[PDB]
Amino acid sequence: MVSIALLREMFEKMVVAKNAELIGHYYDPDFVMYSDGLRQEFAEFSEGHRKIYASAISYAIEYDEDAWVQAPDRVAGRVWITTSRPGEKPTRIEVILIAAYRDGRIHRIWETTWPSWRNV
Amino acid sequence: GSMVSIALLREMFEKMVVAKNAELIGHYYDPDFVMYSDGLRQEFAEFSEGHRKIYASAISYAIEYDEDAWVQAPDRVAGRVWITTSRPGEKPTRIEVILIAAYRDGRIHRIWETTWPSWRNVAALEDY
Repeated sequence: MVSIALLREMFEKMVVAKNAELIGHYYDPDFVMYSDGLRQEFAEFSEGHRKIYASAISYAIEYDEDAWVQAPDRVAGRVWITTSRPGEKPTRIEVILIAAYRDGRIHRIWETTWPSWRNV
Repeated sequence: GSMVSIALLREMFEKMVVAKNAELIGHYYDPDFVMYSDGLRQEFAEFSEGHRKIYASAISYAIEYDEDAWVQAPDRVAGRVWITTSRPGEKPTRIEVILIAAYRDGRIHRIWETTWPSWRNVAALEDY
């Protein structure tokens, strides 16, 4: 159930597909995200992705297949997210993240990014 | 030994980093070690030279852990740590680090980490 494969599925079927209807499928209602010093609870997180998943943004994801760590109900890994906007130069961000699960859904993420997504 | 990685990481942070003891780099790190950190990639020799120069500086270190965020697996650990750096007469900087460490026979063989704010723009470290 909880595995690298499940975290990878969230990236592919929610982020890359920009499918806001799957936020609640992959994320626990008590989810909290920590990203580069910011903390967001589930509803802010969901409203934010749903607003972005409505724009003309596009996502591509690369995985570092050497960096995975898989424990019962927790995964850590290293990925690169490349973000494209209409006619704009694409930007690539490296993300290292820890995902802790509750009842098969993501309950906590702790992540940091380089260069920080704060101003991409 | 494969499930001891958290404890070895803690000891490295205490006996090598906070103590600024460059003699222990060869003890805690595999000779084939490679570090990936905020866009830098360093093999063992360059990593060891870089940290020798750090530890010869006036920097001081403090380490805290997020005990909720550990991930442990055979020969692997990921964690969330805060590294506070300071130099005399300078405001300290507290850097949040998410790191993944892979071990070979009790020695660190790979680290992948990203930090916020990036340590590479911290004045105490921008020399590195």
